[PDB]
Amino acid sequence: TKKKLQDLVREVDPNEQLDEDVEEMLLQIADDFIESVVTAACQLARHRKSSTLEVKDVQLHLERQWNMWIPGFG
Amino acid sequence: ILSNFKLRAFLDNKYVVRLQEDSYNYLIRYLQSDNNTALCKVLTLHIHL
Amino acid sequence: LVDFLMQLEDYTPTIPDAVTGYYLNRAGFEASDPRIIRLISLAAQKFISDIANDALQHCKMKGTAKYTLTMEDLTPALSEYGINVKKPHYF
Amino acid sequence: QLWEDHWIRCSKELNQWEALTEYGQSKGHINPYLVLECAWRVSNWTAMKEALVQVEVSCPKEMAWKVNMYRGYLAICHPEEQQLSFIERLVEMASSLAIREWRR
Amino acid sequence: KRCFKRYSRSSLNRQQDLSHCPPPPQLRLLDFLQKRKER
Amino acid sequence: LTSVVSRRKAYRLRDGHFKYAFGSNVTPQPYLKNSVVAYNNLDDAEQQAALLL
Amino acid sequence: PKDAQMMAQILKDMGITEYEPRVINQMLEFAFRYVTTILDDAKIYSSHAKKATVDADDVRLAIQCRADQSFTSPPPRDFLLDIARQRNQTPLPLIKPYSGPRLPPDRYCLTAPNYRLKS
Amino acid sequence: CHYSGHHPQPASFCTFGSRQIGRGYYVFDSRWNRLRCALNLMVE
Repeated sequence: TKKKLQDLVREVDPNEQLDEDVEEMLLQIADDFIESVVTAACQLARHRKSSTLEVKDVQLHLERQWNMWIPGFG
Repeated sequence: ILSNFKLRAFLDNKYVVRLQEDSYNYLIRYLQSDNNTALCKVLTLHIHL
Repeated sequence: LVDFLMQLEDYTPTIPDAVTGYYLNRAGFEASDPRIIRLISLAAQKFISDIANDALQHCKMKGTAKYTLTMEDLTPALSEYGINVKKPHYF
Repeated sequence: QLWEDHWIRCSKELNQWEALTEYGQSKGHINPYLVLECAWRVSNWTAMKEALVQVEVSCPKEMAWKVNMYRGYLAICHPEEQQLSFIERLVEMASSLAIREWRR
Repeated sequence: KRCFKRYSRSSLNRQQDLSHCPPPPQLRLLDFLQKRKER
Repeated sequence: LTSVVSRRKAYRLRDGHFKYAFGSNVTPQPYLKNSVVAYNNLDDAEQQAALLL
Repeated sequence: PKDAQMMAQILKDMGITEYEPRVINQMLEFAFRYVTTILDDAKIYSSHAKKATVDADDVRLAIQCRADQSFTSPPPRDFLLDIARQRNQTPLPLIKPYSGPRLPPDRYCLTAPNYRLKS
Repeated sequence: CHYSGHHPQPASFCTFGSRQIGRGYYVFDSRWNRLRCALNLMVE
């Protein structure tokens, strides 16, 4: 469809190849990253007042352990 | 086939081949190529090496 | 004008070769030729001198509103590199 | 790119200069030199006046004499008015530079 | 064990995924060919 | 992917920690005096590419 | 010096009867650094909690985050079993006696000279 | 810093991703969602 795995490789290094067995591992890395973020976000969601919302503002406070900052609104 | 009384036993039996490891290694090289899954079905079912 | 070979001779190391050489022996190196073990000492000097110069800047802006090094000049200088040191002053 | 280069070469010699003229203003692959090679045999004269700034500034591997020759196409055949007072400077510079590359 | 995974019903990512895919920037004449035929 | 490629290919640093090249061998050999004067220094565009490549 | 005696007792409870006088002070510094960091983590959670006082649930979340990333432990009793299960189907190569302990093939060994440097 | 017979439980461990299904079987947070629905709303 669009941006499966190869165009992201071109986004960094124009001439780089990945083995067939490496692609699935990276997706599982992303799959584990997705679950870890949402579980922690839901934990903070239940911490605001026992539950409020999935909030983009508290996600910024969550990314301090990942040492990353989204260029979003905030 | 069931009424021939000879081909029915043919299906319910396997053809054993006593080959060297190099010959099997030659065979194991060819079977990995494209369009060989159907041939591999006979090997895993009908022929014991 | 002059290549790096004799410029390597011009440097005057402070850490003896018996300290850097022992580090290579711990990691599994011979440490038996003079030439490779001078950059690690220079790299070690650069790493400490940058902290030393940073501590000097903090010390010279302490209370101006002889030179003694305390924890007030060490815990902020080590903060940028990621070193977090916190020692209790009593008990 | 060998396929593209030979396709351009084959089409140029088959009298298909109109197709290459329209190819020079596609969404991408902007090639001003290709336009300058193909647009002087048709009525499309507006493309030449635009595709000269990036032609001169790019300095593509000592390719100044051919651009100077291409400057005469707009000077000799100009729609509104052209003074035709610097044609001698054009040919003298082109001839001197052509001889200069002859010695190379 | 690896090539059987790309032959045992993996056409959903091969003949359906790869359809209507934009051409690579190395081949820039196919779009011109399509435009000439359409026009 | 940046971490993996960086362990297999060369790069150059601009004003600190920024990795931008991820490409060819434009980095000179530091044991050559011609590279030292070239390092101290830092139609016409093609020759500069030759000085790096 | 009440912390010195209990720390020695803790080491004694683990079957250690000989130590150095400097490790005891190191663990006291470790304990001080551990609580000071987790109190700061409580402060940022309390400040993000738009509350004046410090609640006790923020400490529970703060210590939860500390154990999530700052401590390492292998996955016990369930993940390693799956590894053996997914590798149980791997067969064993045949034994061909020629000279005994053969070696992995050429290239996949630590015997290779640098390409750039030559003679 | 206390001494007692009972083991001090922090109750704030690393919480490795694992859910309890069947009280004996454990899942790594995924890949057992649709199947569990299929064999629980049908068998029982």
